[PDB]
Amino acid sequence: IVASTQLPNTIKTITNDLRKLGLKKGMTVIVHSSLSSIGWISGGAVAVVEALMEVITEEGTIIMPTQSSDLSDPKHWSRPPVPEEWWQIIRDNVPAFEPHITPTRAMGKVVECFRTYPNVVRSNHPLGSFAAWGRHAEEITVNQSLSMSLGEESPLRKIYDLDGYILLIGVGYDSNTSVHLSEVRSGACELIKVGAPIIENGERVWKEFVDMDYDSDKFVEIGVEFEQKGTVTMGKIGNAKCRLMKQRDIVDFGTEWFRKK
Amino acid sequence: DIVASTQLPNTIKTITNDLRKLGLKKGMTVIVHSSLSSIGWISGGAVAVVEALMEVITEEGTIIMPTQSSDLSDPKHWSRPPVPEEWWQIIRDNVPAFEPHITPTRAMGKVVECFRTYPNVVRSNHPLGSFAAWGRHAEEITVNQSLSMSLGEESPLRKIYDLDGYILLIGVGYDSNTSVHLSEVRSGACELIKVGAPIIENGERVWKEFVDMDYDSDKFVEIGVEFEQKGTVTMGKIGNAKCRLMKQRDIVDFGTEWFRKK
Repeated sequence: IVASTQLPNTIKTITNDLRKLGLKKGMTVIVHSSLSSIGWISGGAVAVVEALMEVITEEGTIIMPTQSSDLSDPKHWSRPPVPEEWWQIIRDNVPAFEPHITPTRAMGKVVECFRTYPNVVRSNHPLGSFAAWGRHAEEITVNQSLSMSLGEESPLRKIYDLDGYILLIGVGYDSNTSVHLSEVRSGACELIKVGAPIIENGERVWKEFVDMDYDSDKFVEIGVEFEQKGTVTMGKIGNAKCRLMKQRDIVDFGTEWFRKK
Repeated sequence: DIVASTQLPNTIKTITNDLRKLGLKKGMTVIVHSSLSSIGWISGGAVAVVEALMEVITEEGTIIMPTQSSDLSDPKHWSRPPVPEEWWQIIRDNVPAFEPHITPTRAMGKVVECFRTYPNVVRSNHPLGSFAAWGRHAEEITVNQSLSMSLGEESPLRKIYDLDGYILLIGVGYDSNTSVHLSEVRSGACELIKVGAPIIENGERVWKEFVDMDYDSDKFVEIGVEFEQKGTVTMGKIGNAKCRLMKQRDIVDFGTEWFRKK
């Protein structure tokens, strides 16, 4: 990242970049990131978390998805998949989700760092959890539904209700979790029978439930079109191409988009 | 891939069994070094490994892992790669302070990253050379780690030595065997250098200068090969991983004499 960078990215410079882009105090923002994309950072992930906190403050709210899809029913694993003989073994053995414990997958280093921070709170979903910090942290994360995990009873809906923002740091619309709310609303996806391990009555139980067969693959196309409207702000955090936008704007657009096929 | 090279999944159960086979047991004091991937496909990944270790050792024993955060070091000593000199002071002025709850590890692995965030896990207070521990002696092991001579007589390594603890290598070699650094200290194997790191001092960030040995784990592989001729290391597998269980005092003492003899 070194060659790609003039002078170090720091907490300070990131805070600059953030405010430049339009972030400020008191804002409600869900954040999606690629650490590497920014360039060389003095402090790495910590520096990004710290800068985000410094801009937003305790008076605002930072959210990130903390997915742990590796806890899911492997019959549904299509990349990569695993031998079918492995399936029951998995169901019988994979350890239970616990918010204060279970690592994320495919979320990134900023997320992993964020998750561990003091006063960060994580929702209680074994597969599709979110973490949050600040004013509306609890409100956003509490009482996530097991079934329809990214639906109307989810952190996505809470953010919507709050007229929050989405920030993409060096990632694409396919990383844009909120658009899953669009899939839900539009009924864009088949319902599937799923499973995951949870703690019930202080013991591990493999829980069967129902959710949408979420597919972000389609989100890239959606975002392009969405961006024709011209309501997405853009700038750089270090080397990172960033986008800032209203969650409601994109979610509404998405829902509509899906309805039209 | 990891998938391809695995027959059936590794689980908490299978790992536990493998551990017990190797000789890990309830109430033992053990420092663990690991490569997650070496094991093969694991249902639960890093969590499974941690849970297995805890299941075997229990709270009546102690698990320790190094939680090094070398990224906090003075970029003056940096070679992998080096950074422009102009950067150095910018770094010293801006790199965030070590905080045991927050600061990620580097080059320790996913098992460590998981372990260090578990409830009841405690981490020592060194901005570069910290250790995390769980169970009976976790506190004793982790407290009052010296800033200078970080891996010496006033460190977790010494504490493990005193407890006559064990070392488990999971799919890693002696270059990862942190305890041999205590051999370096004891034999005067390395030059003393001026180092620095960012710490919270009086609730305020501070670039703190201190002295430590120019530790070099590159010599440890040679040491380990000679050591093993003694036949005091138990070898076995966890899944696909080649593993080693040994007494910490055995290798530390051997290493000390090794360095002295040159």
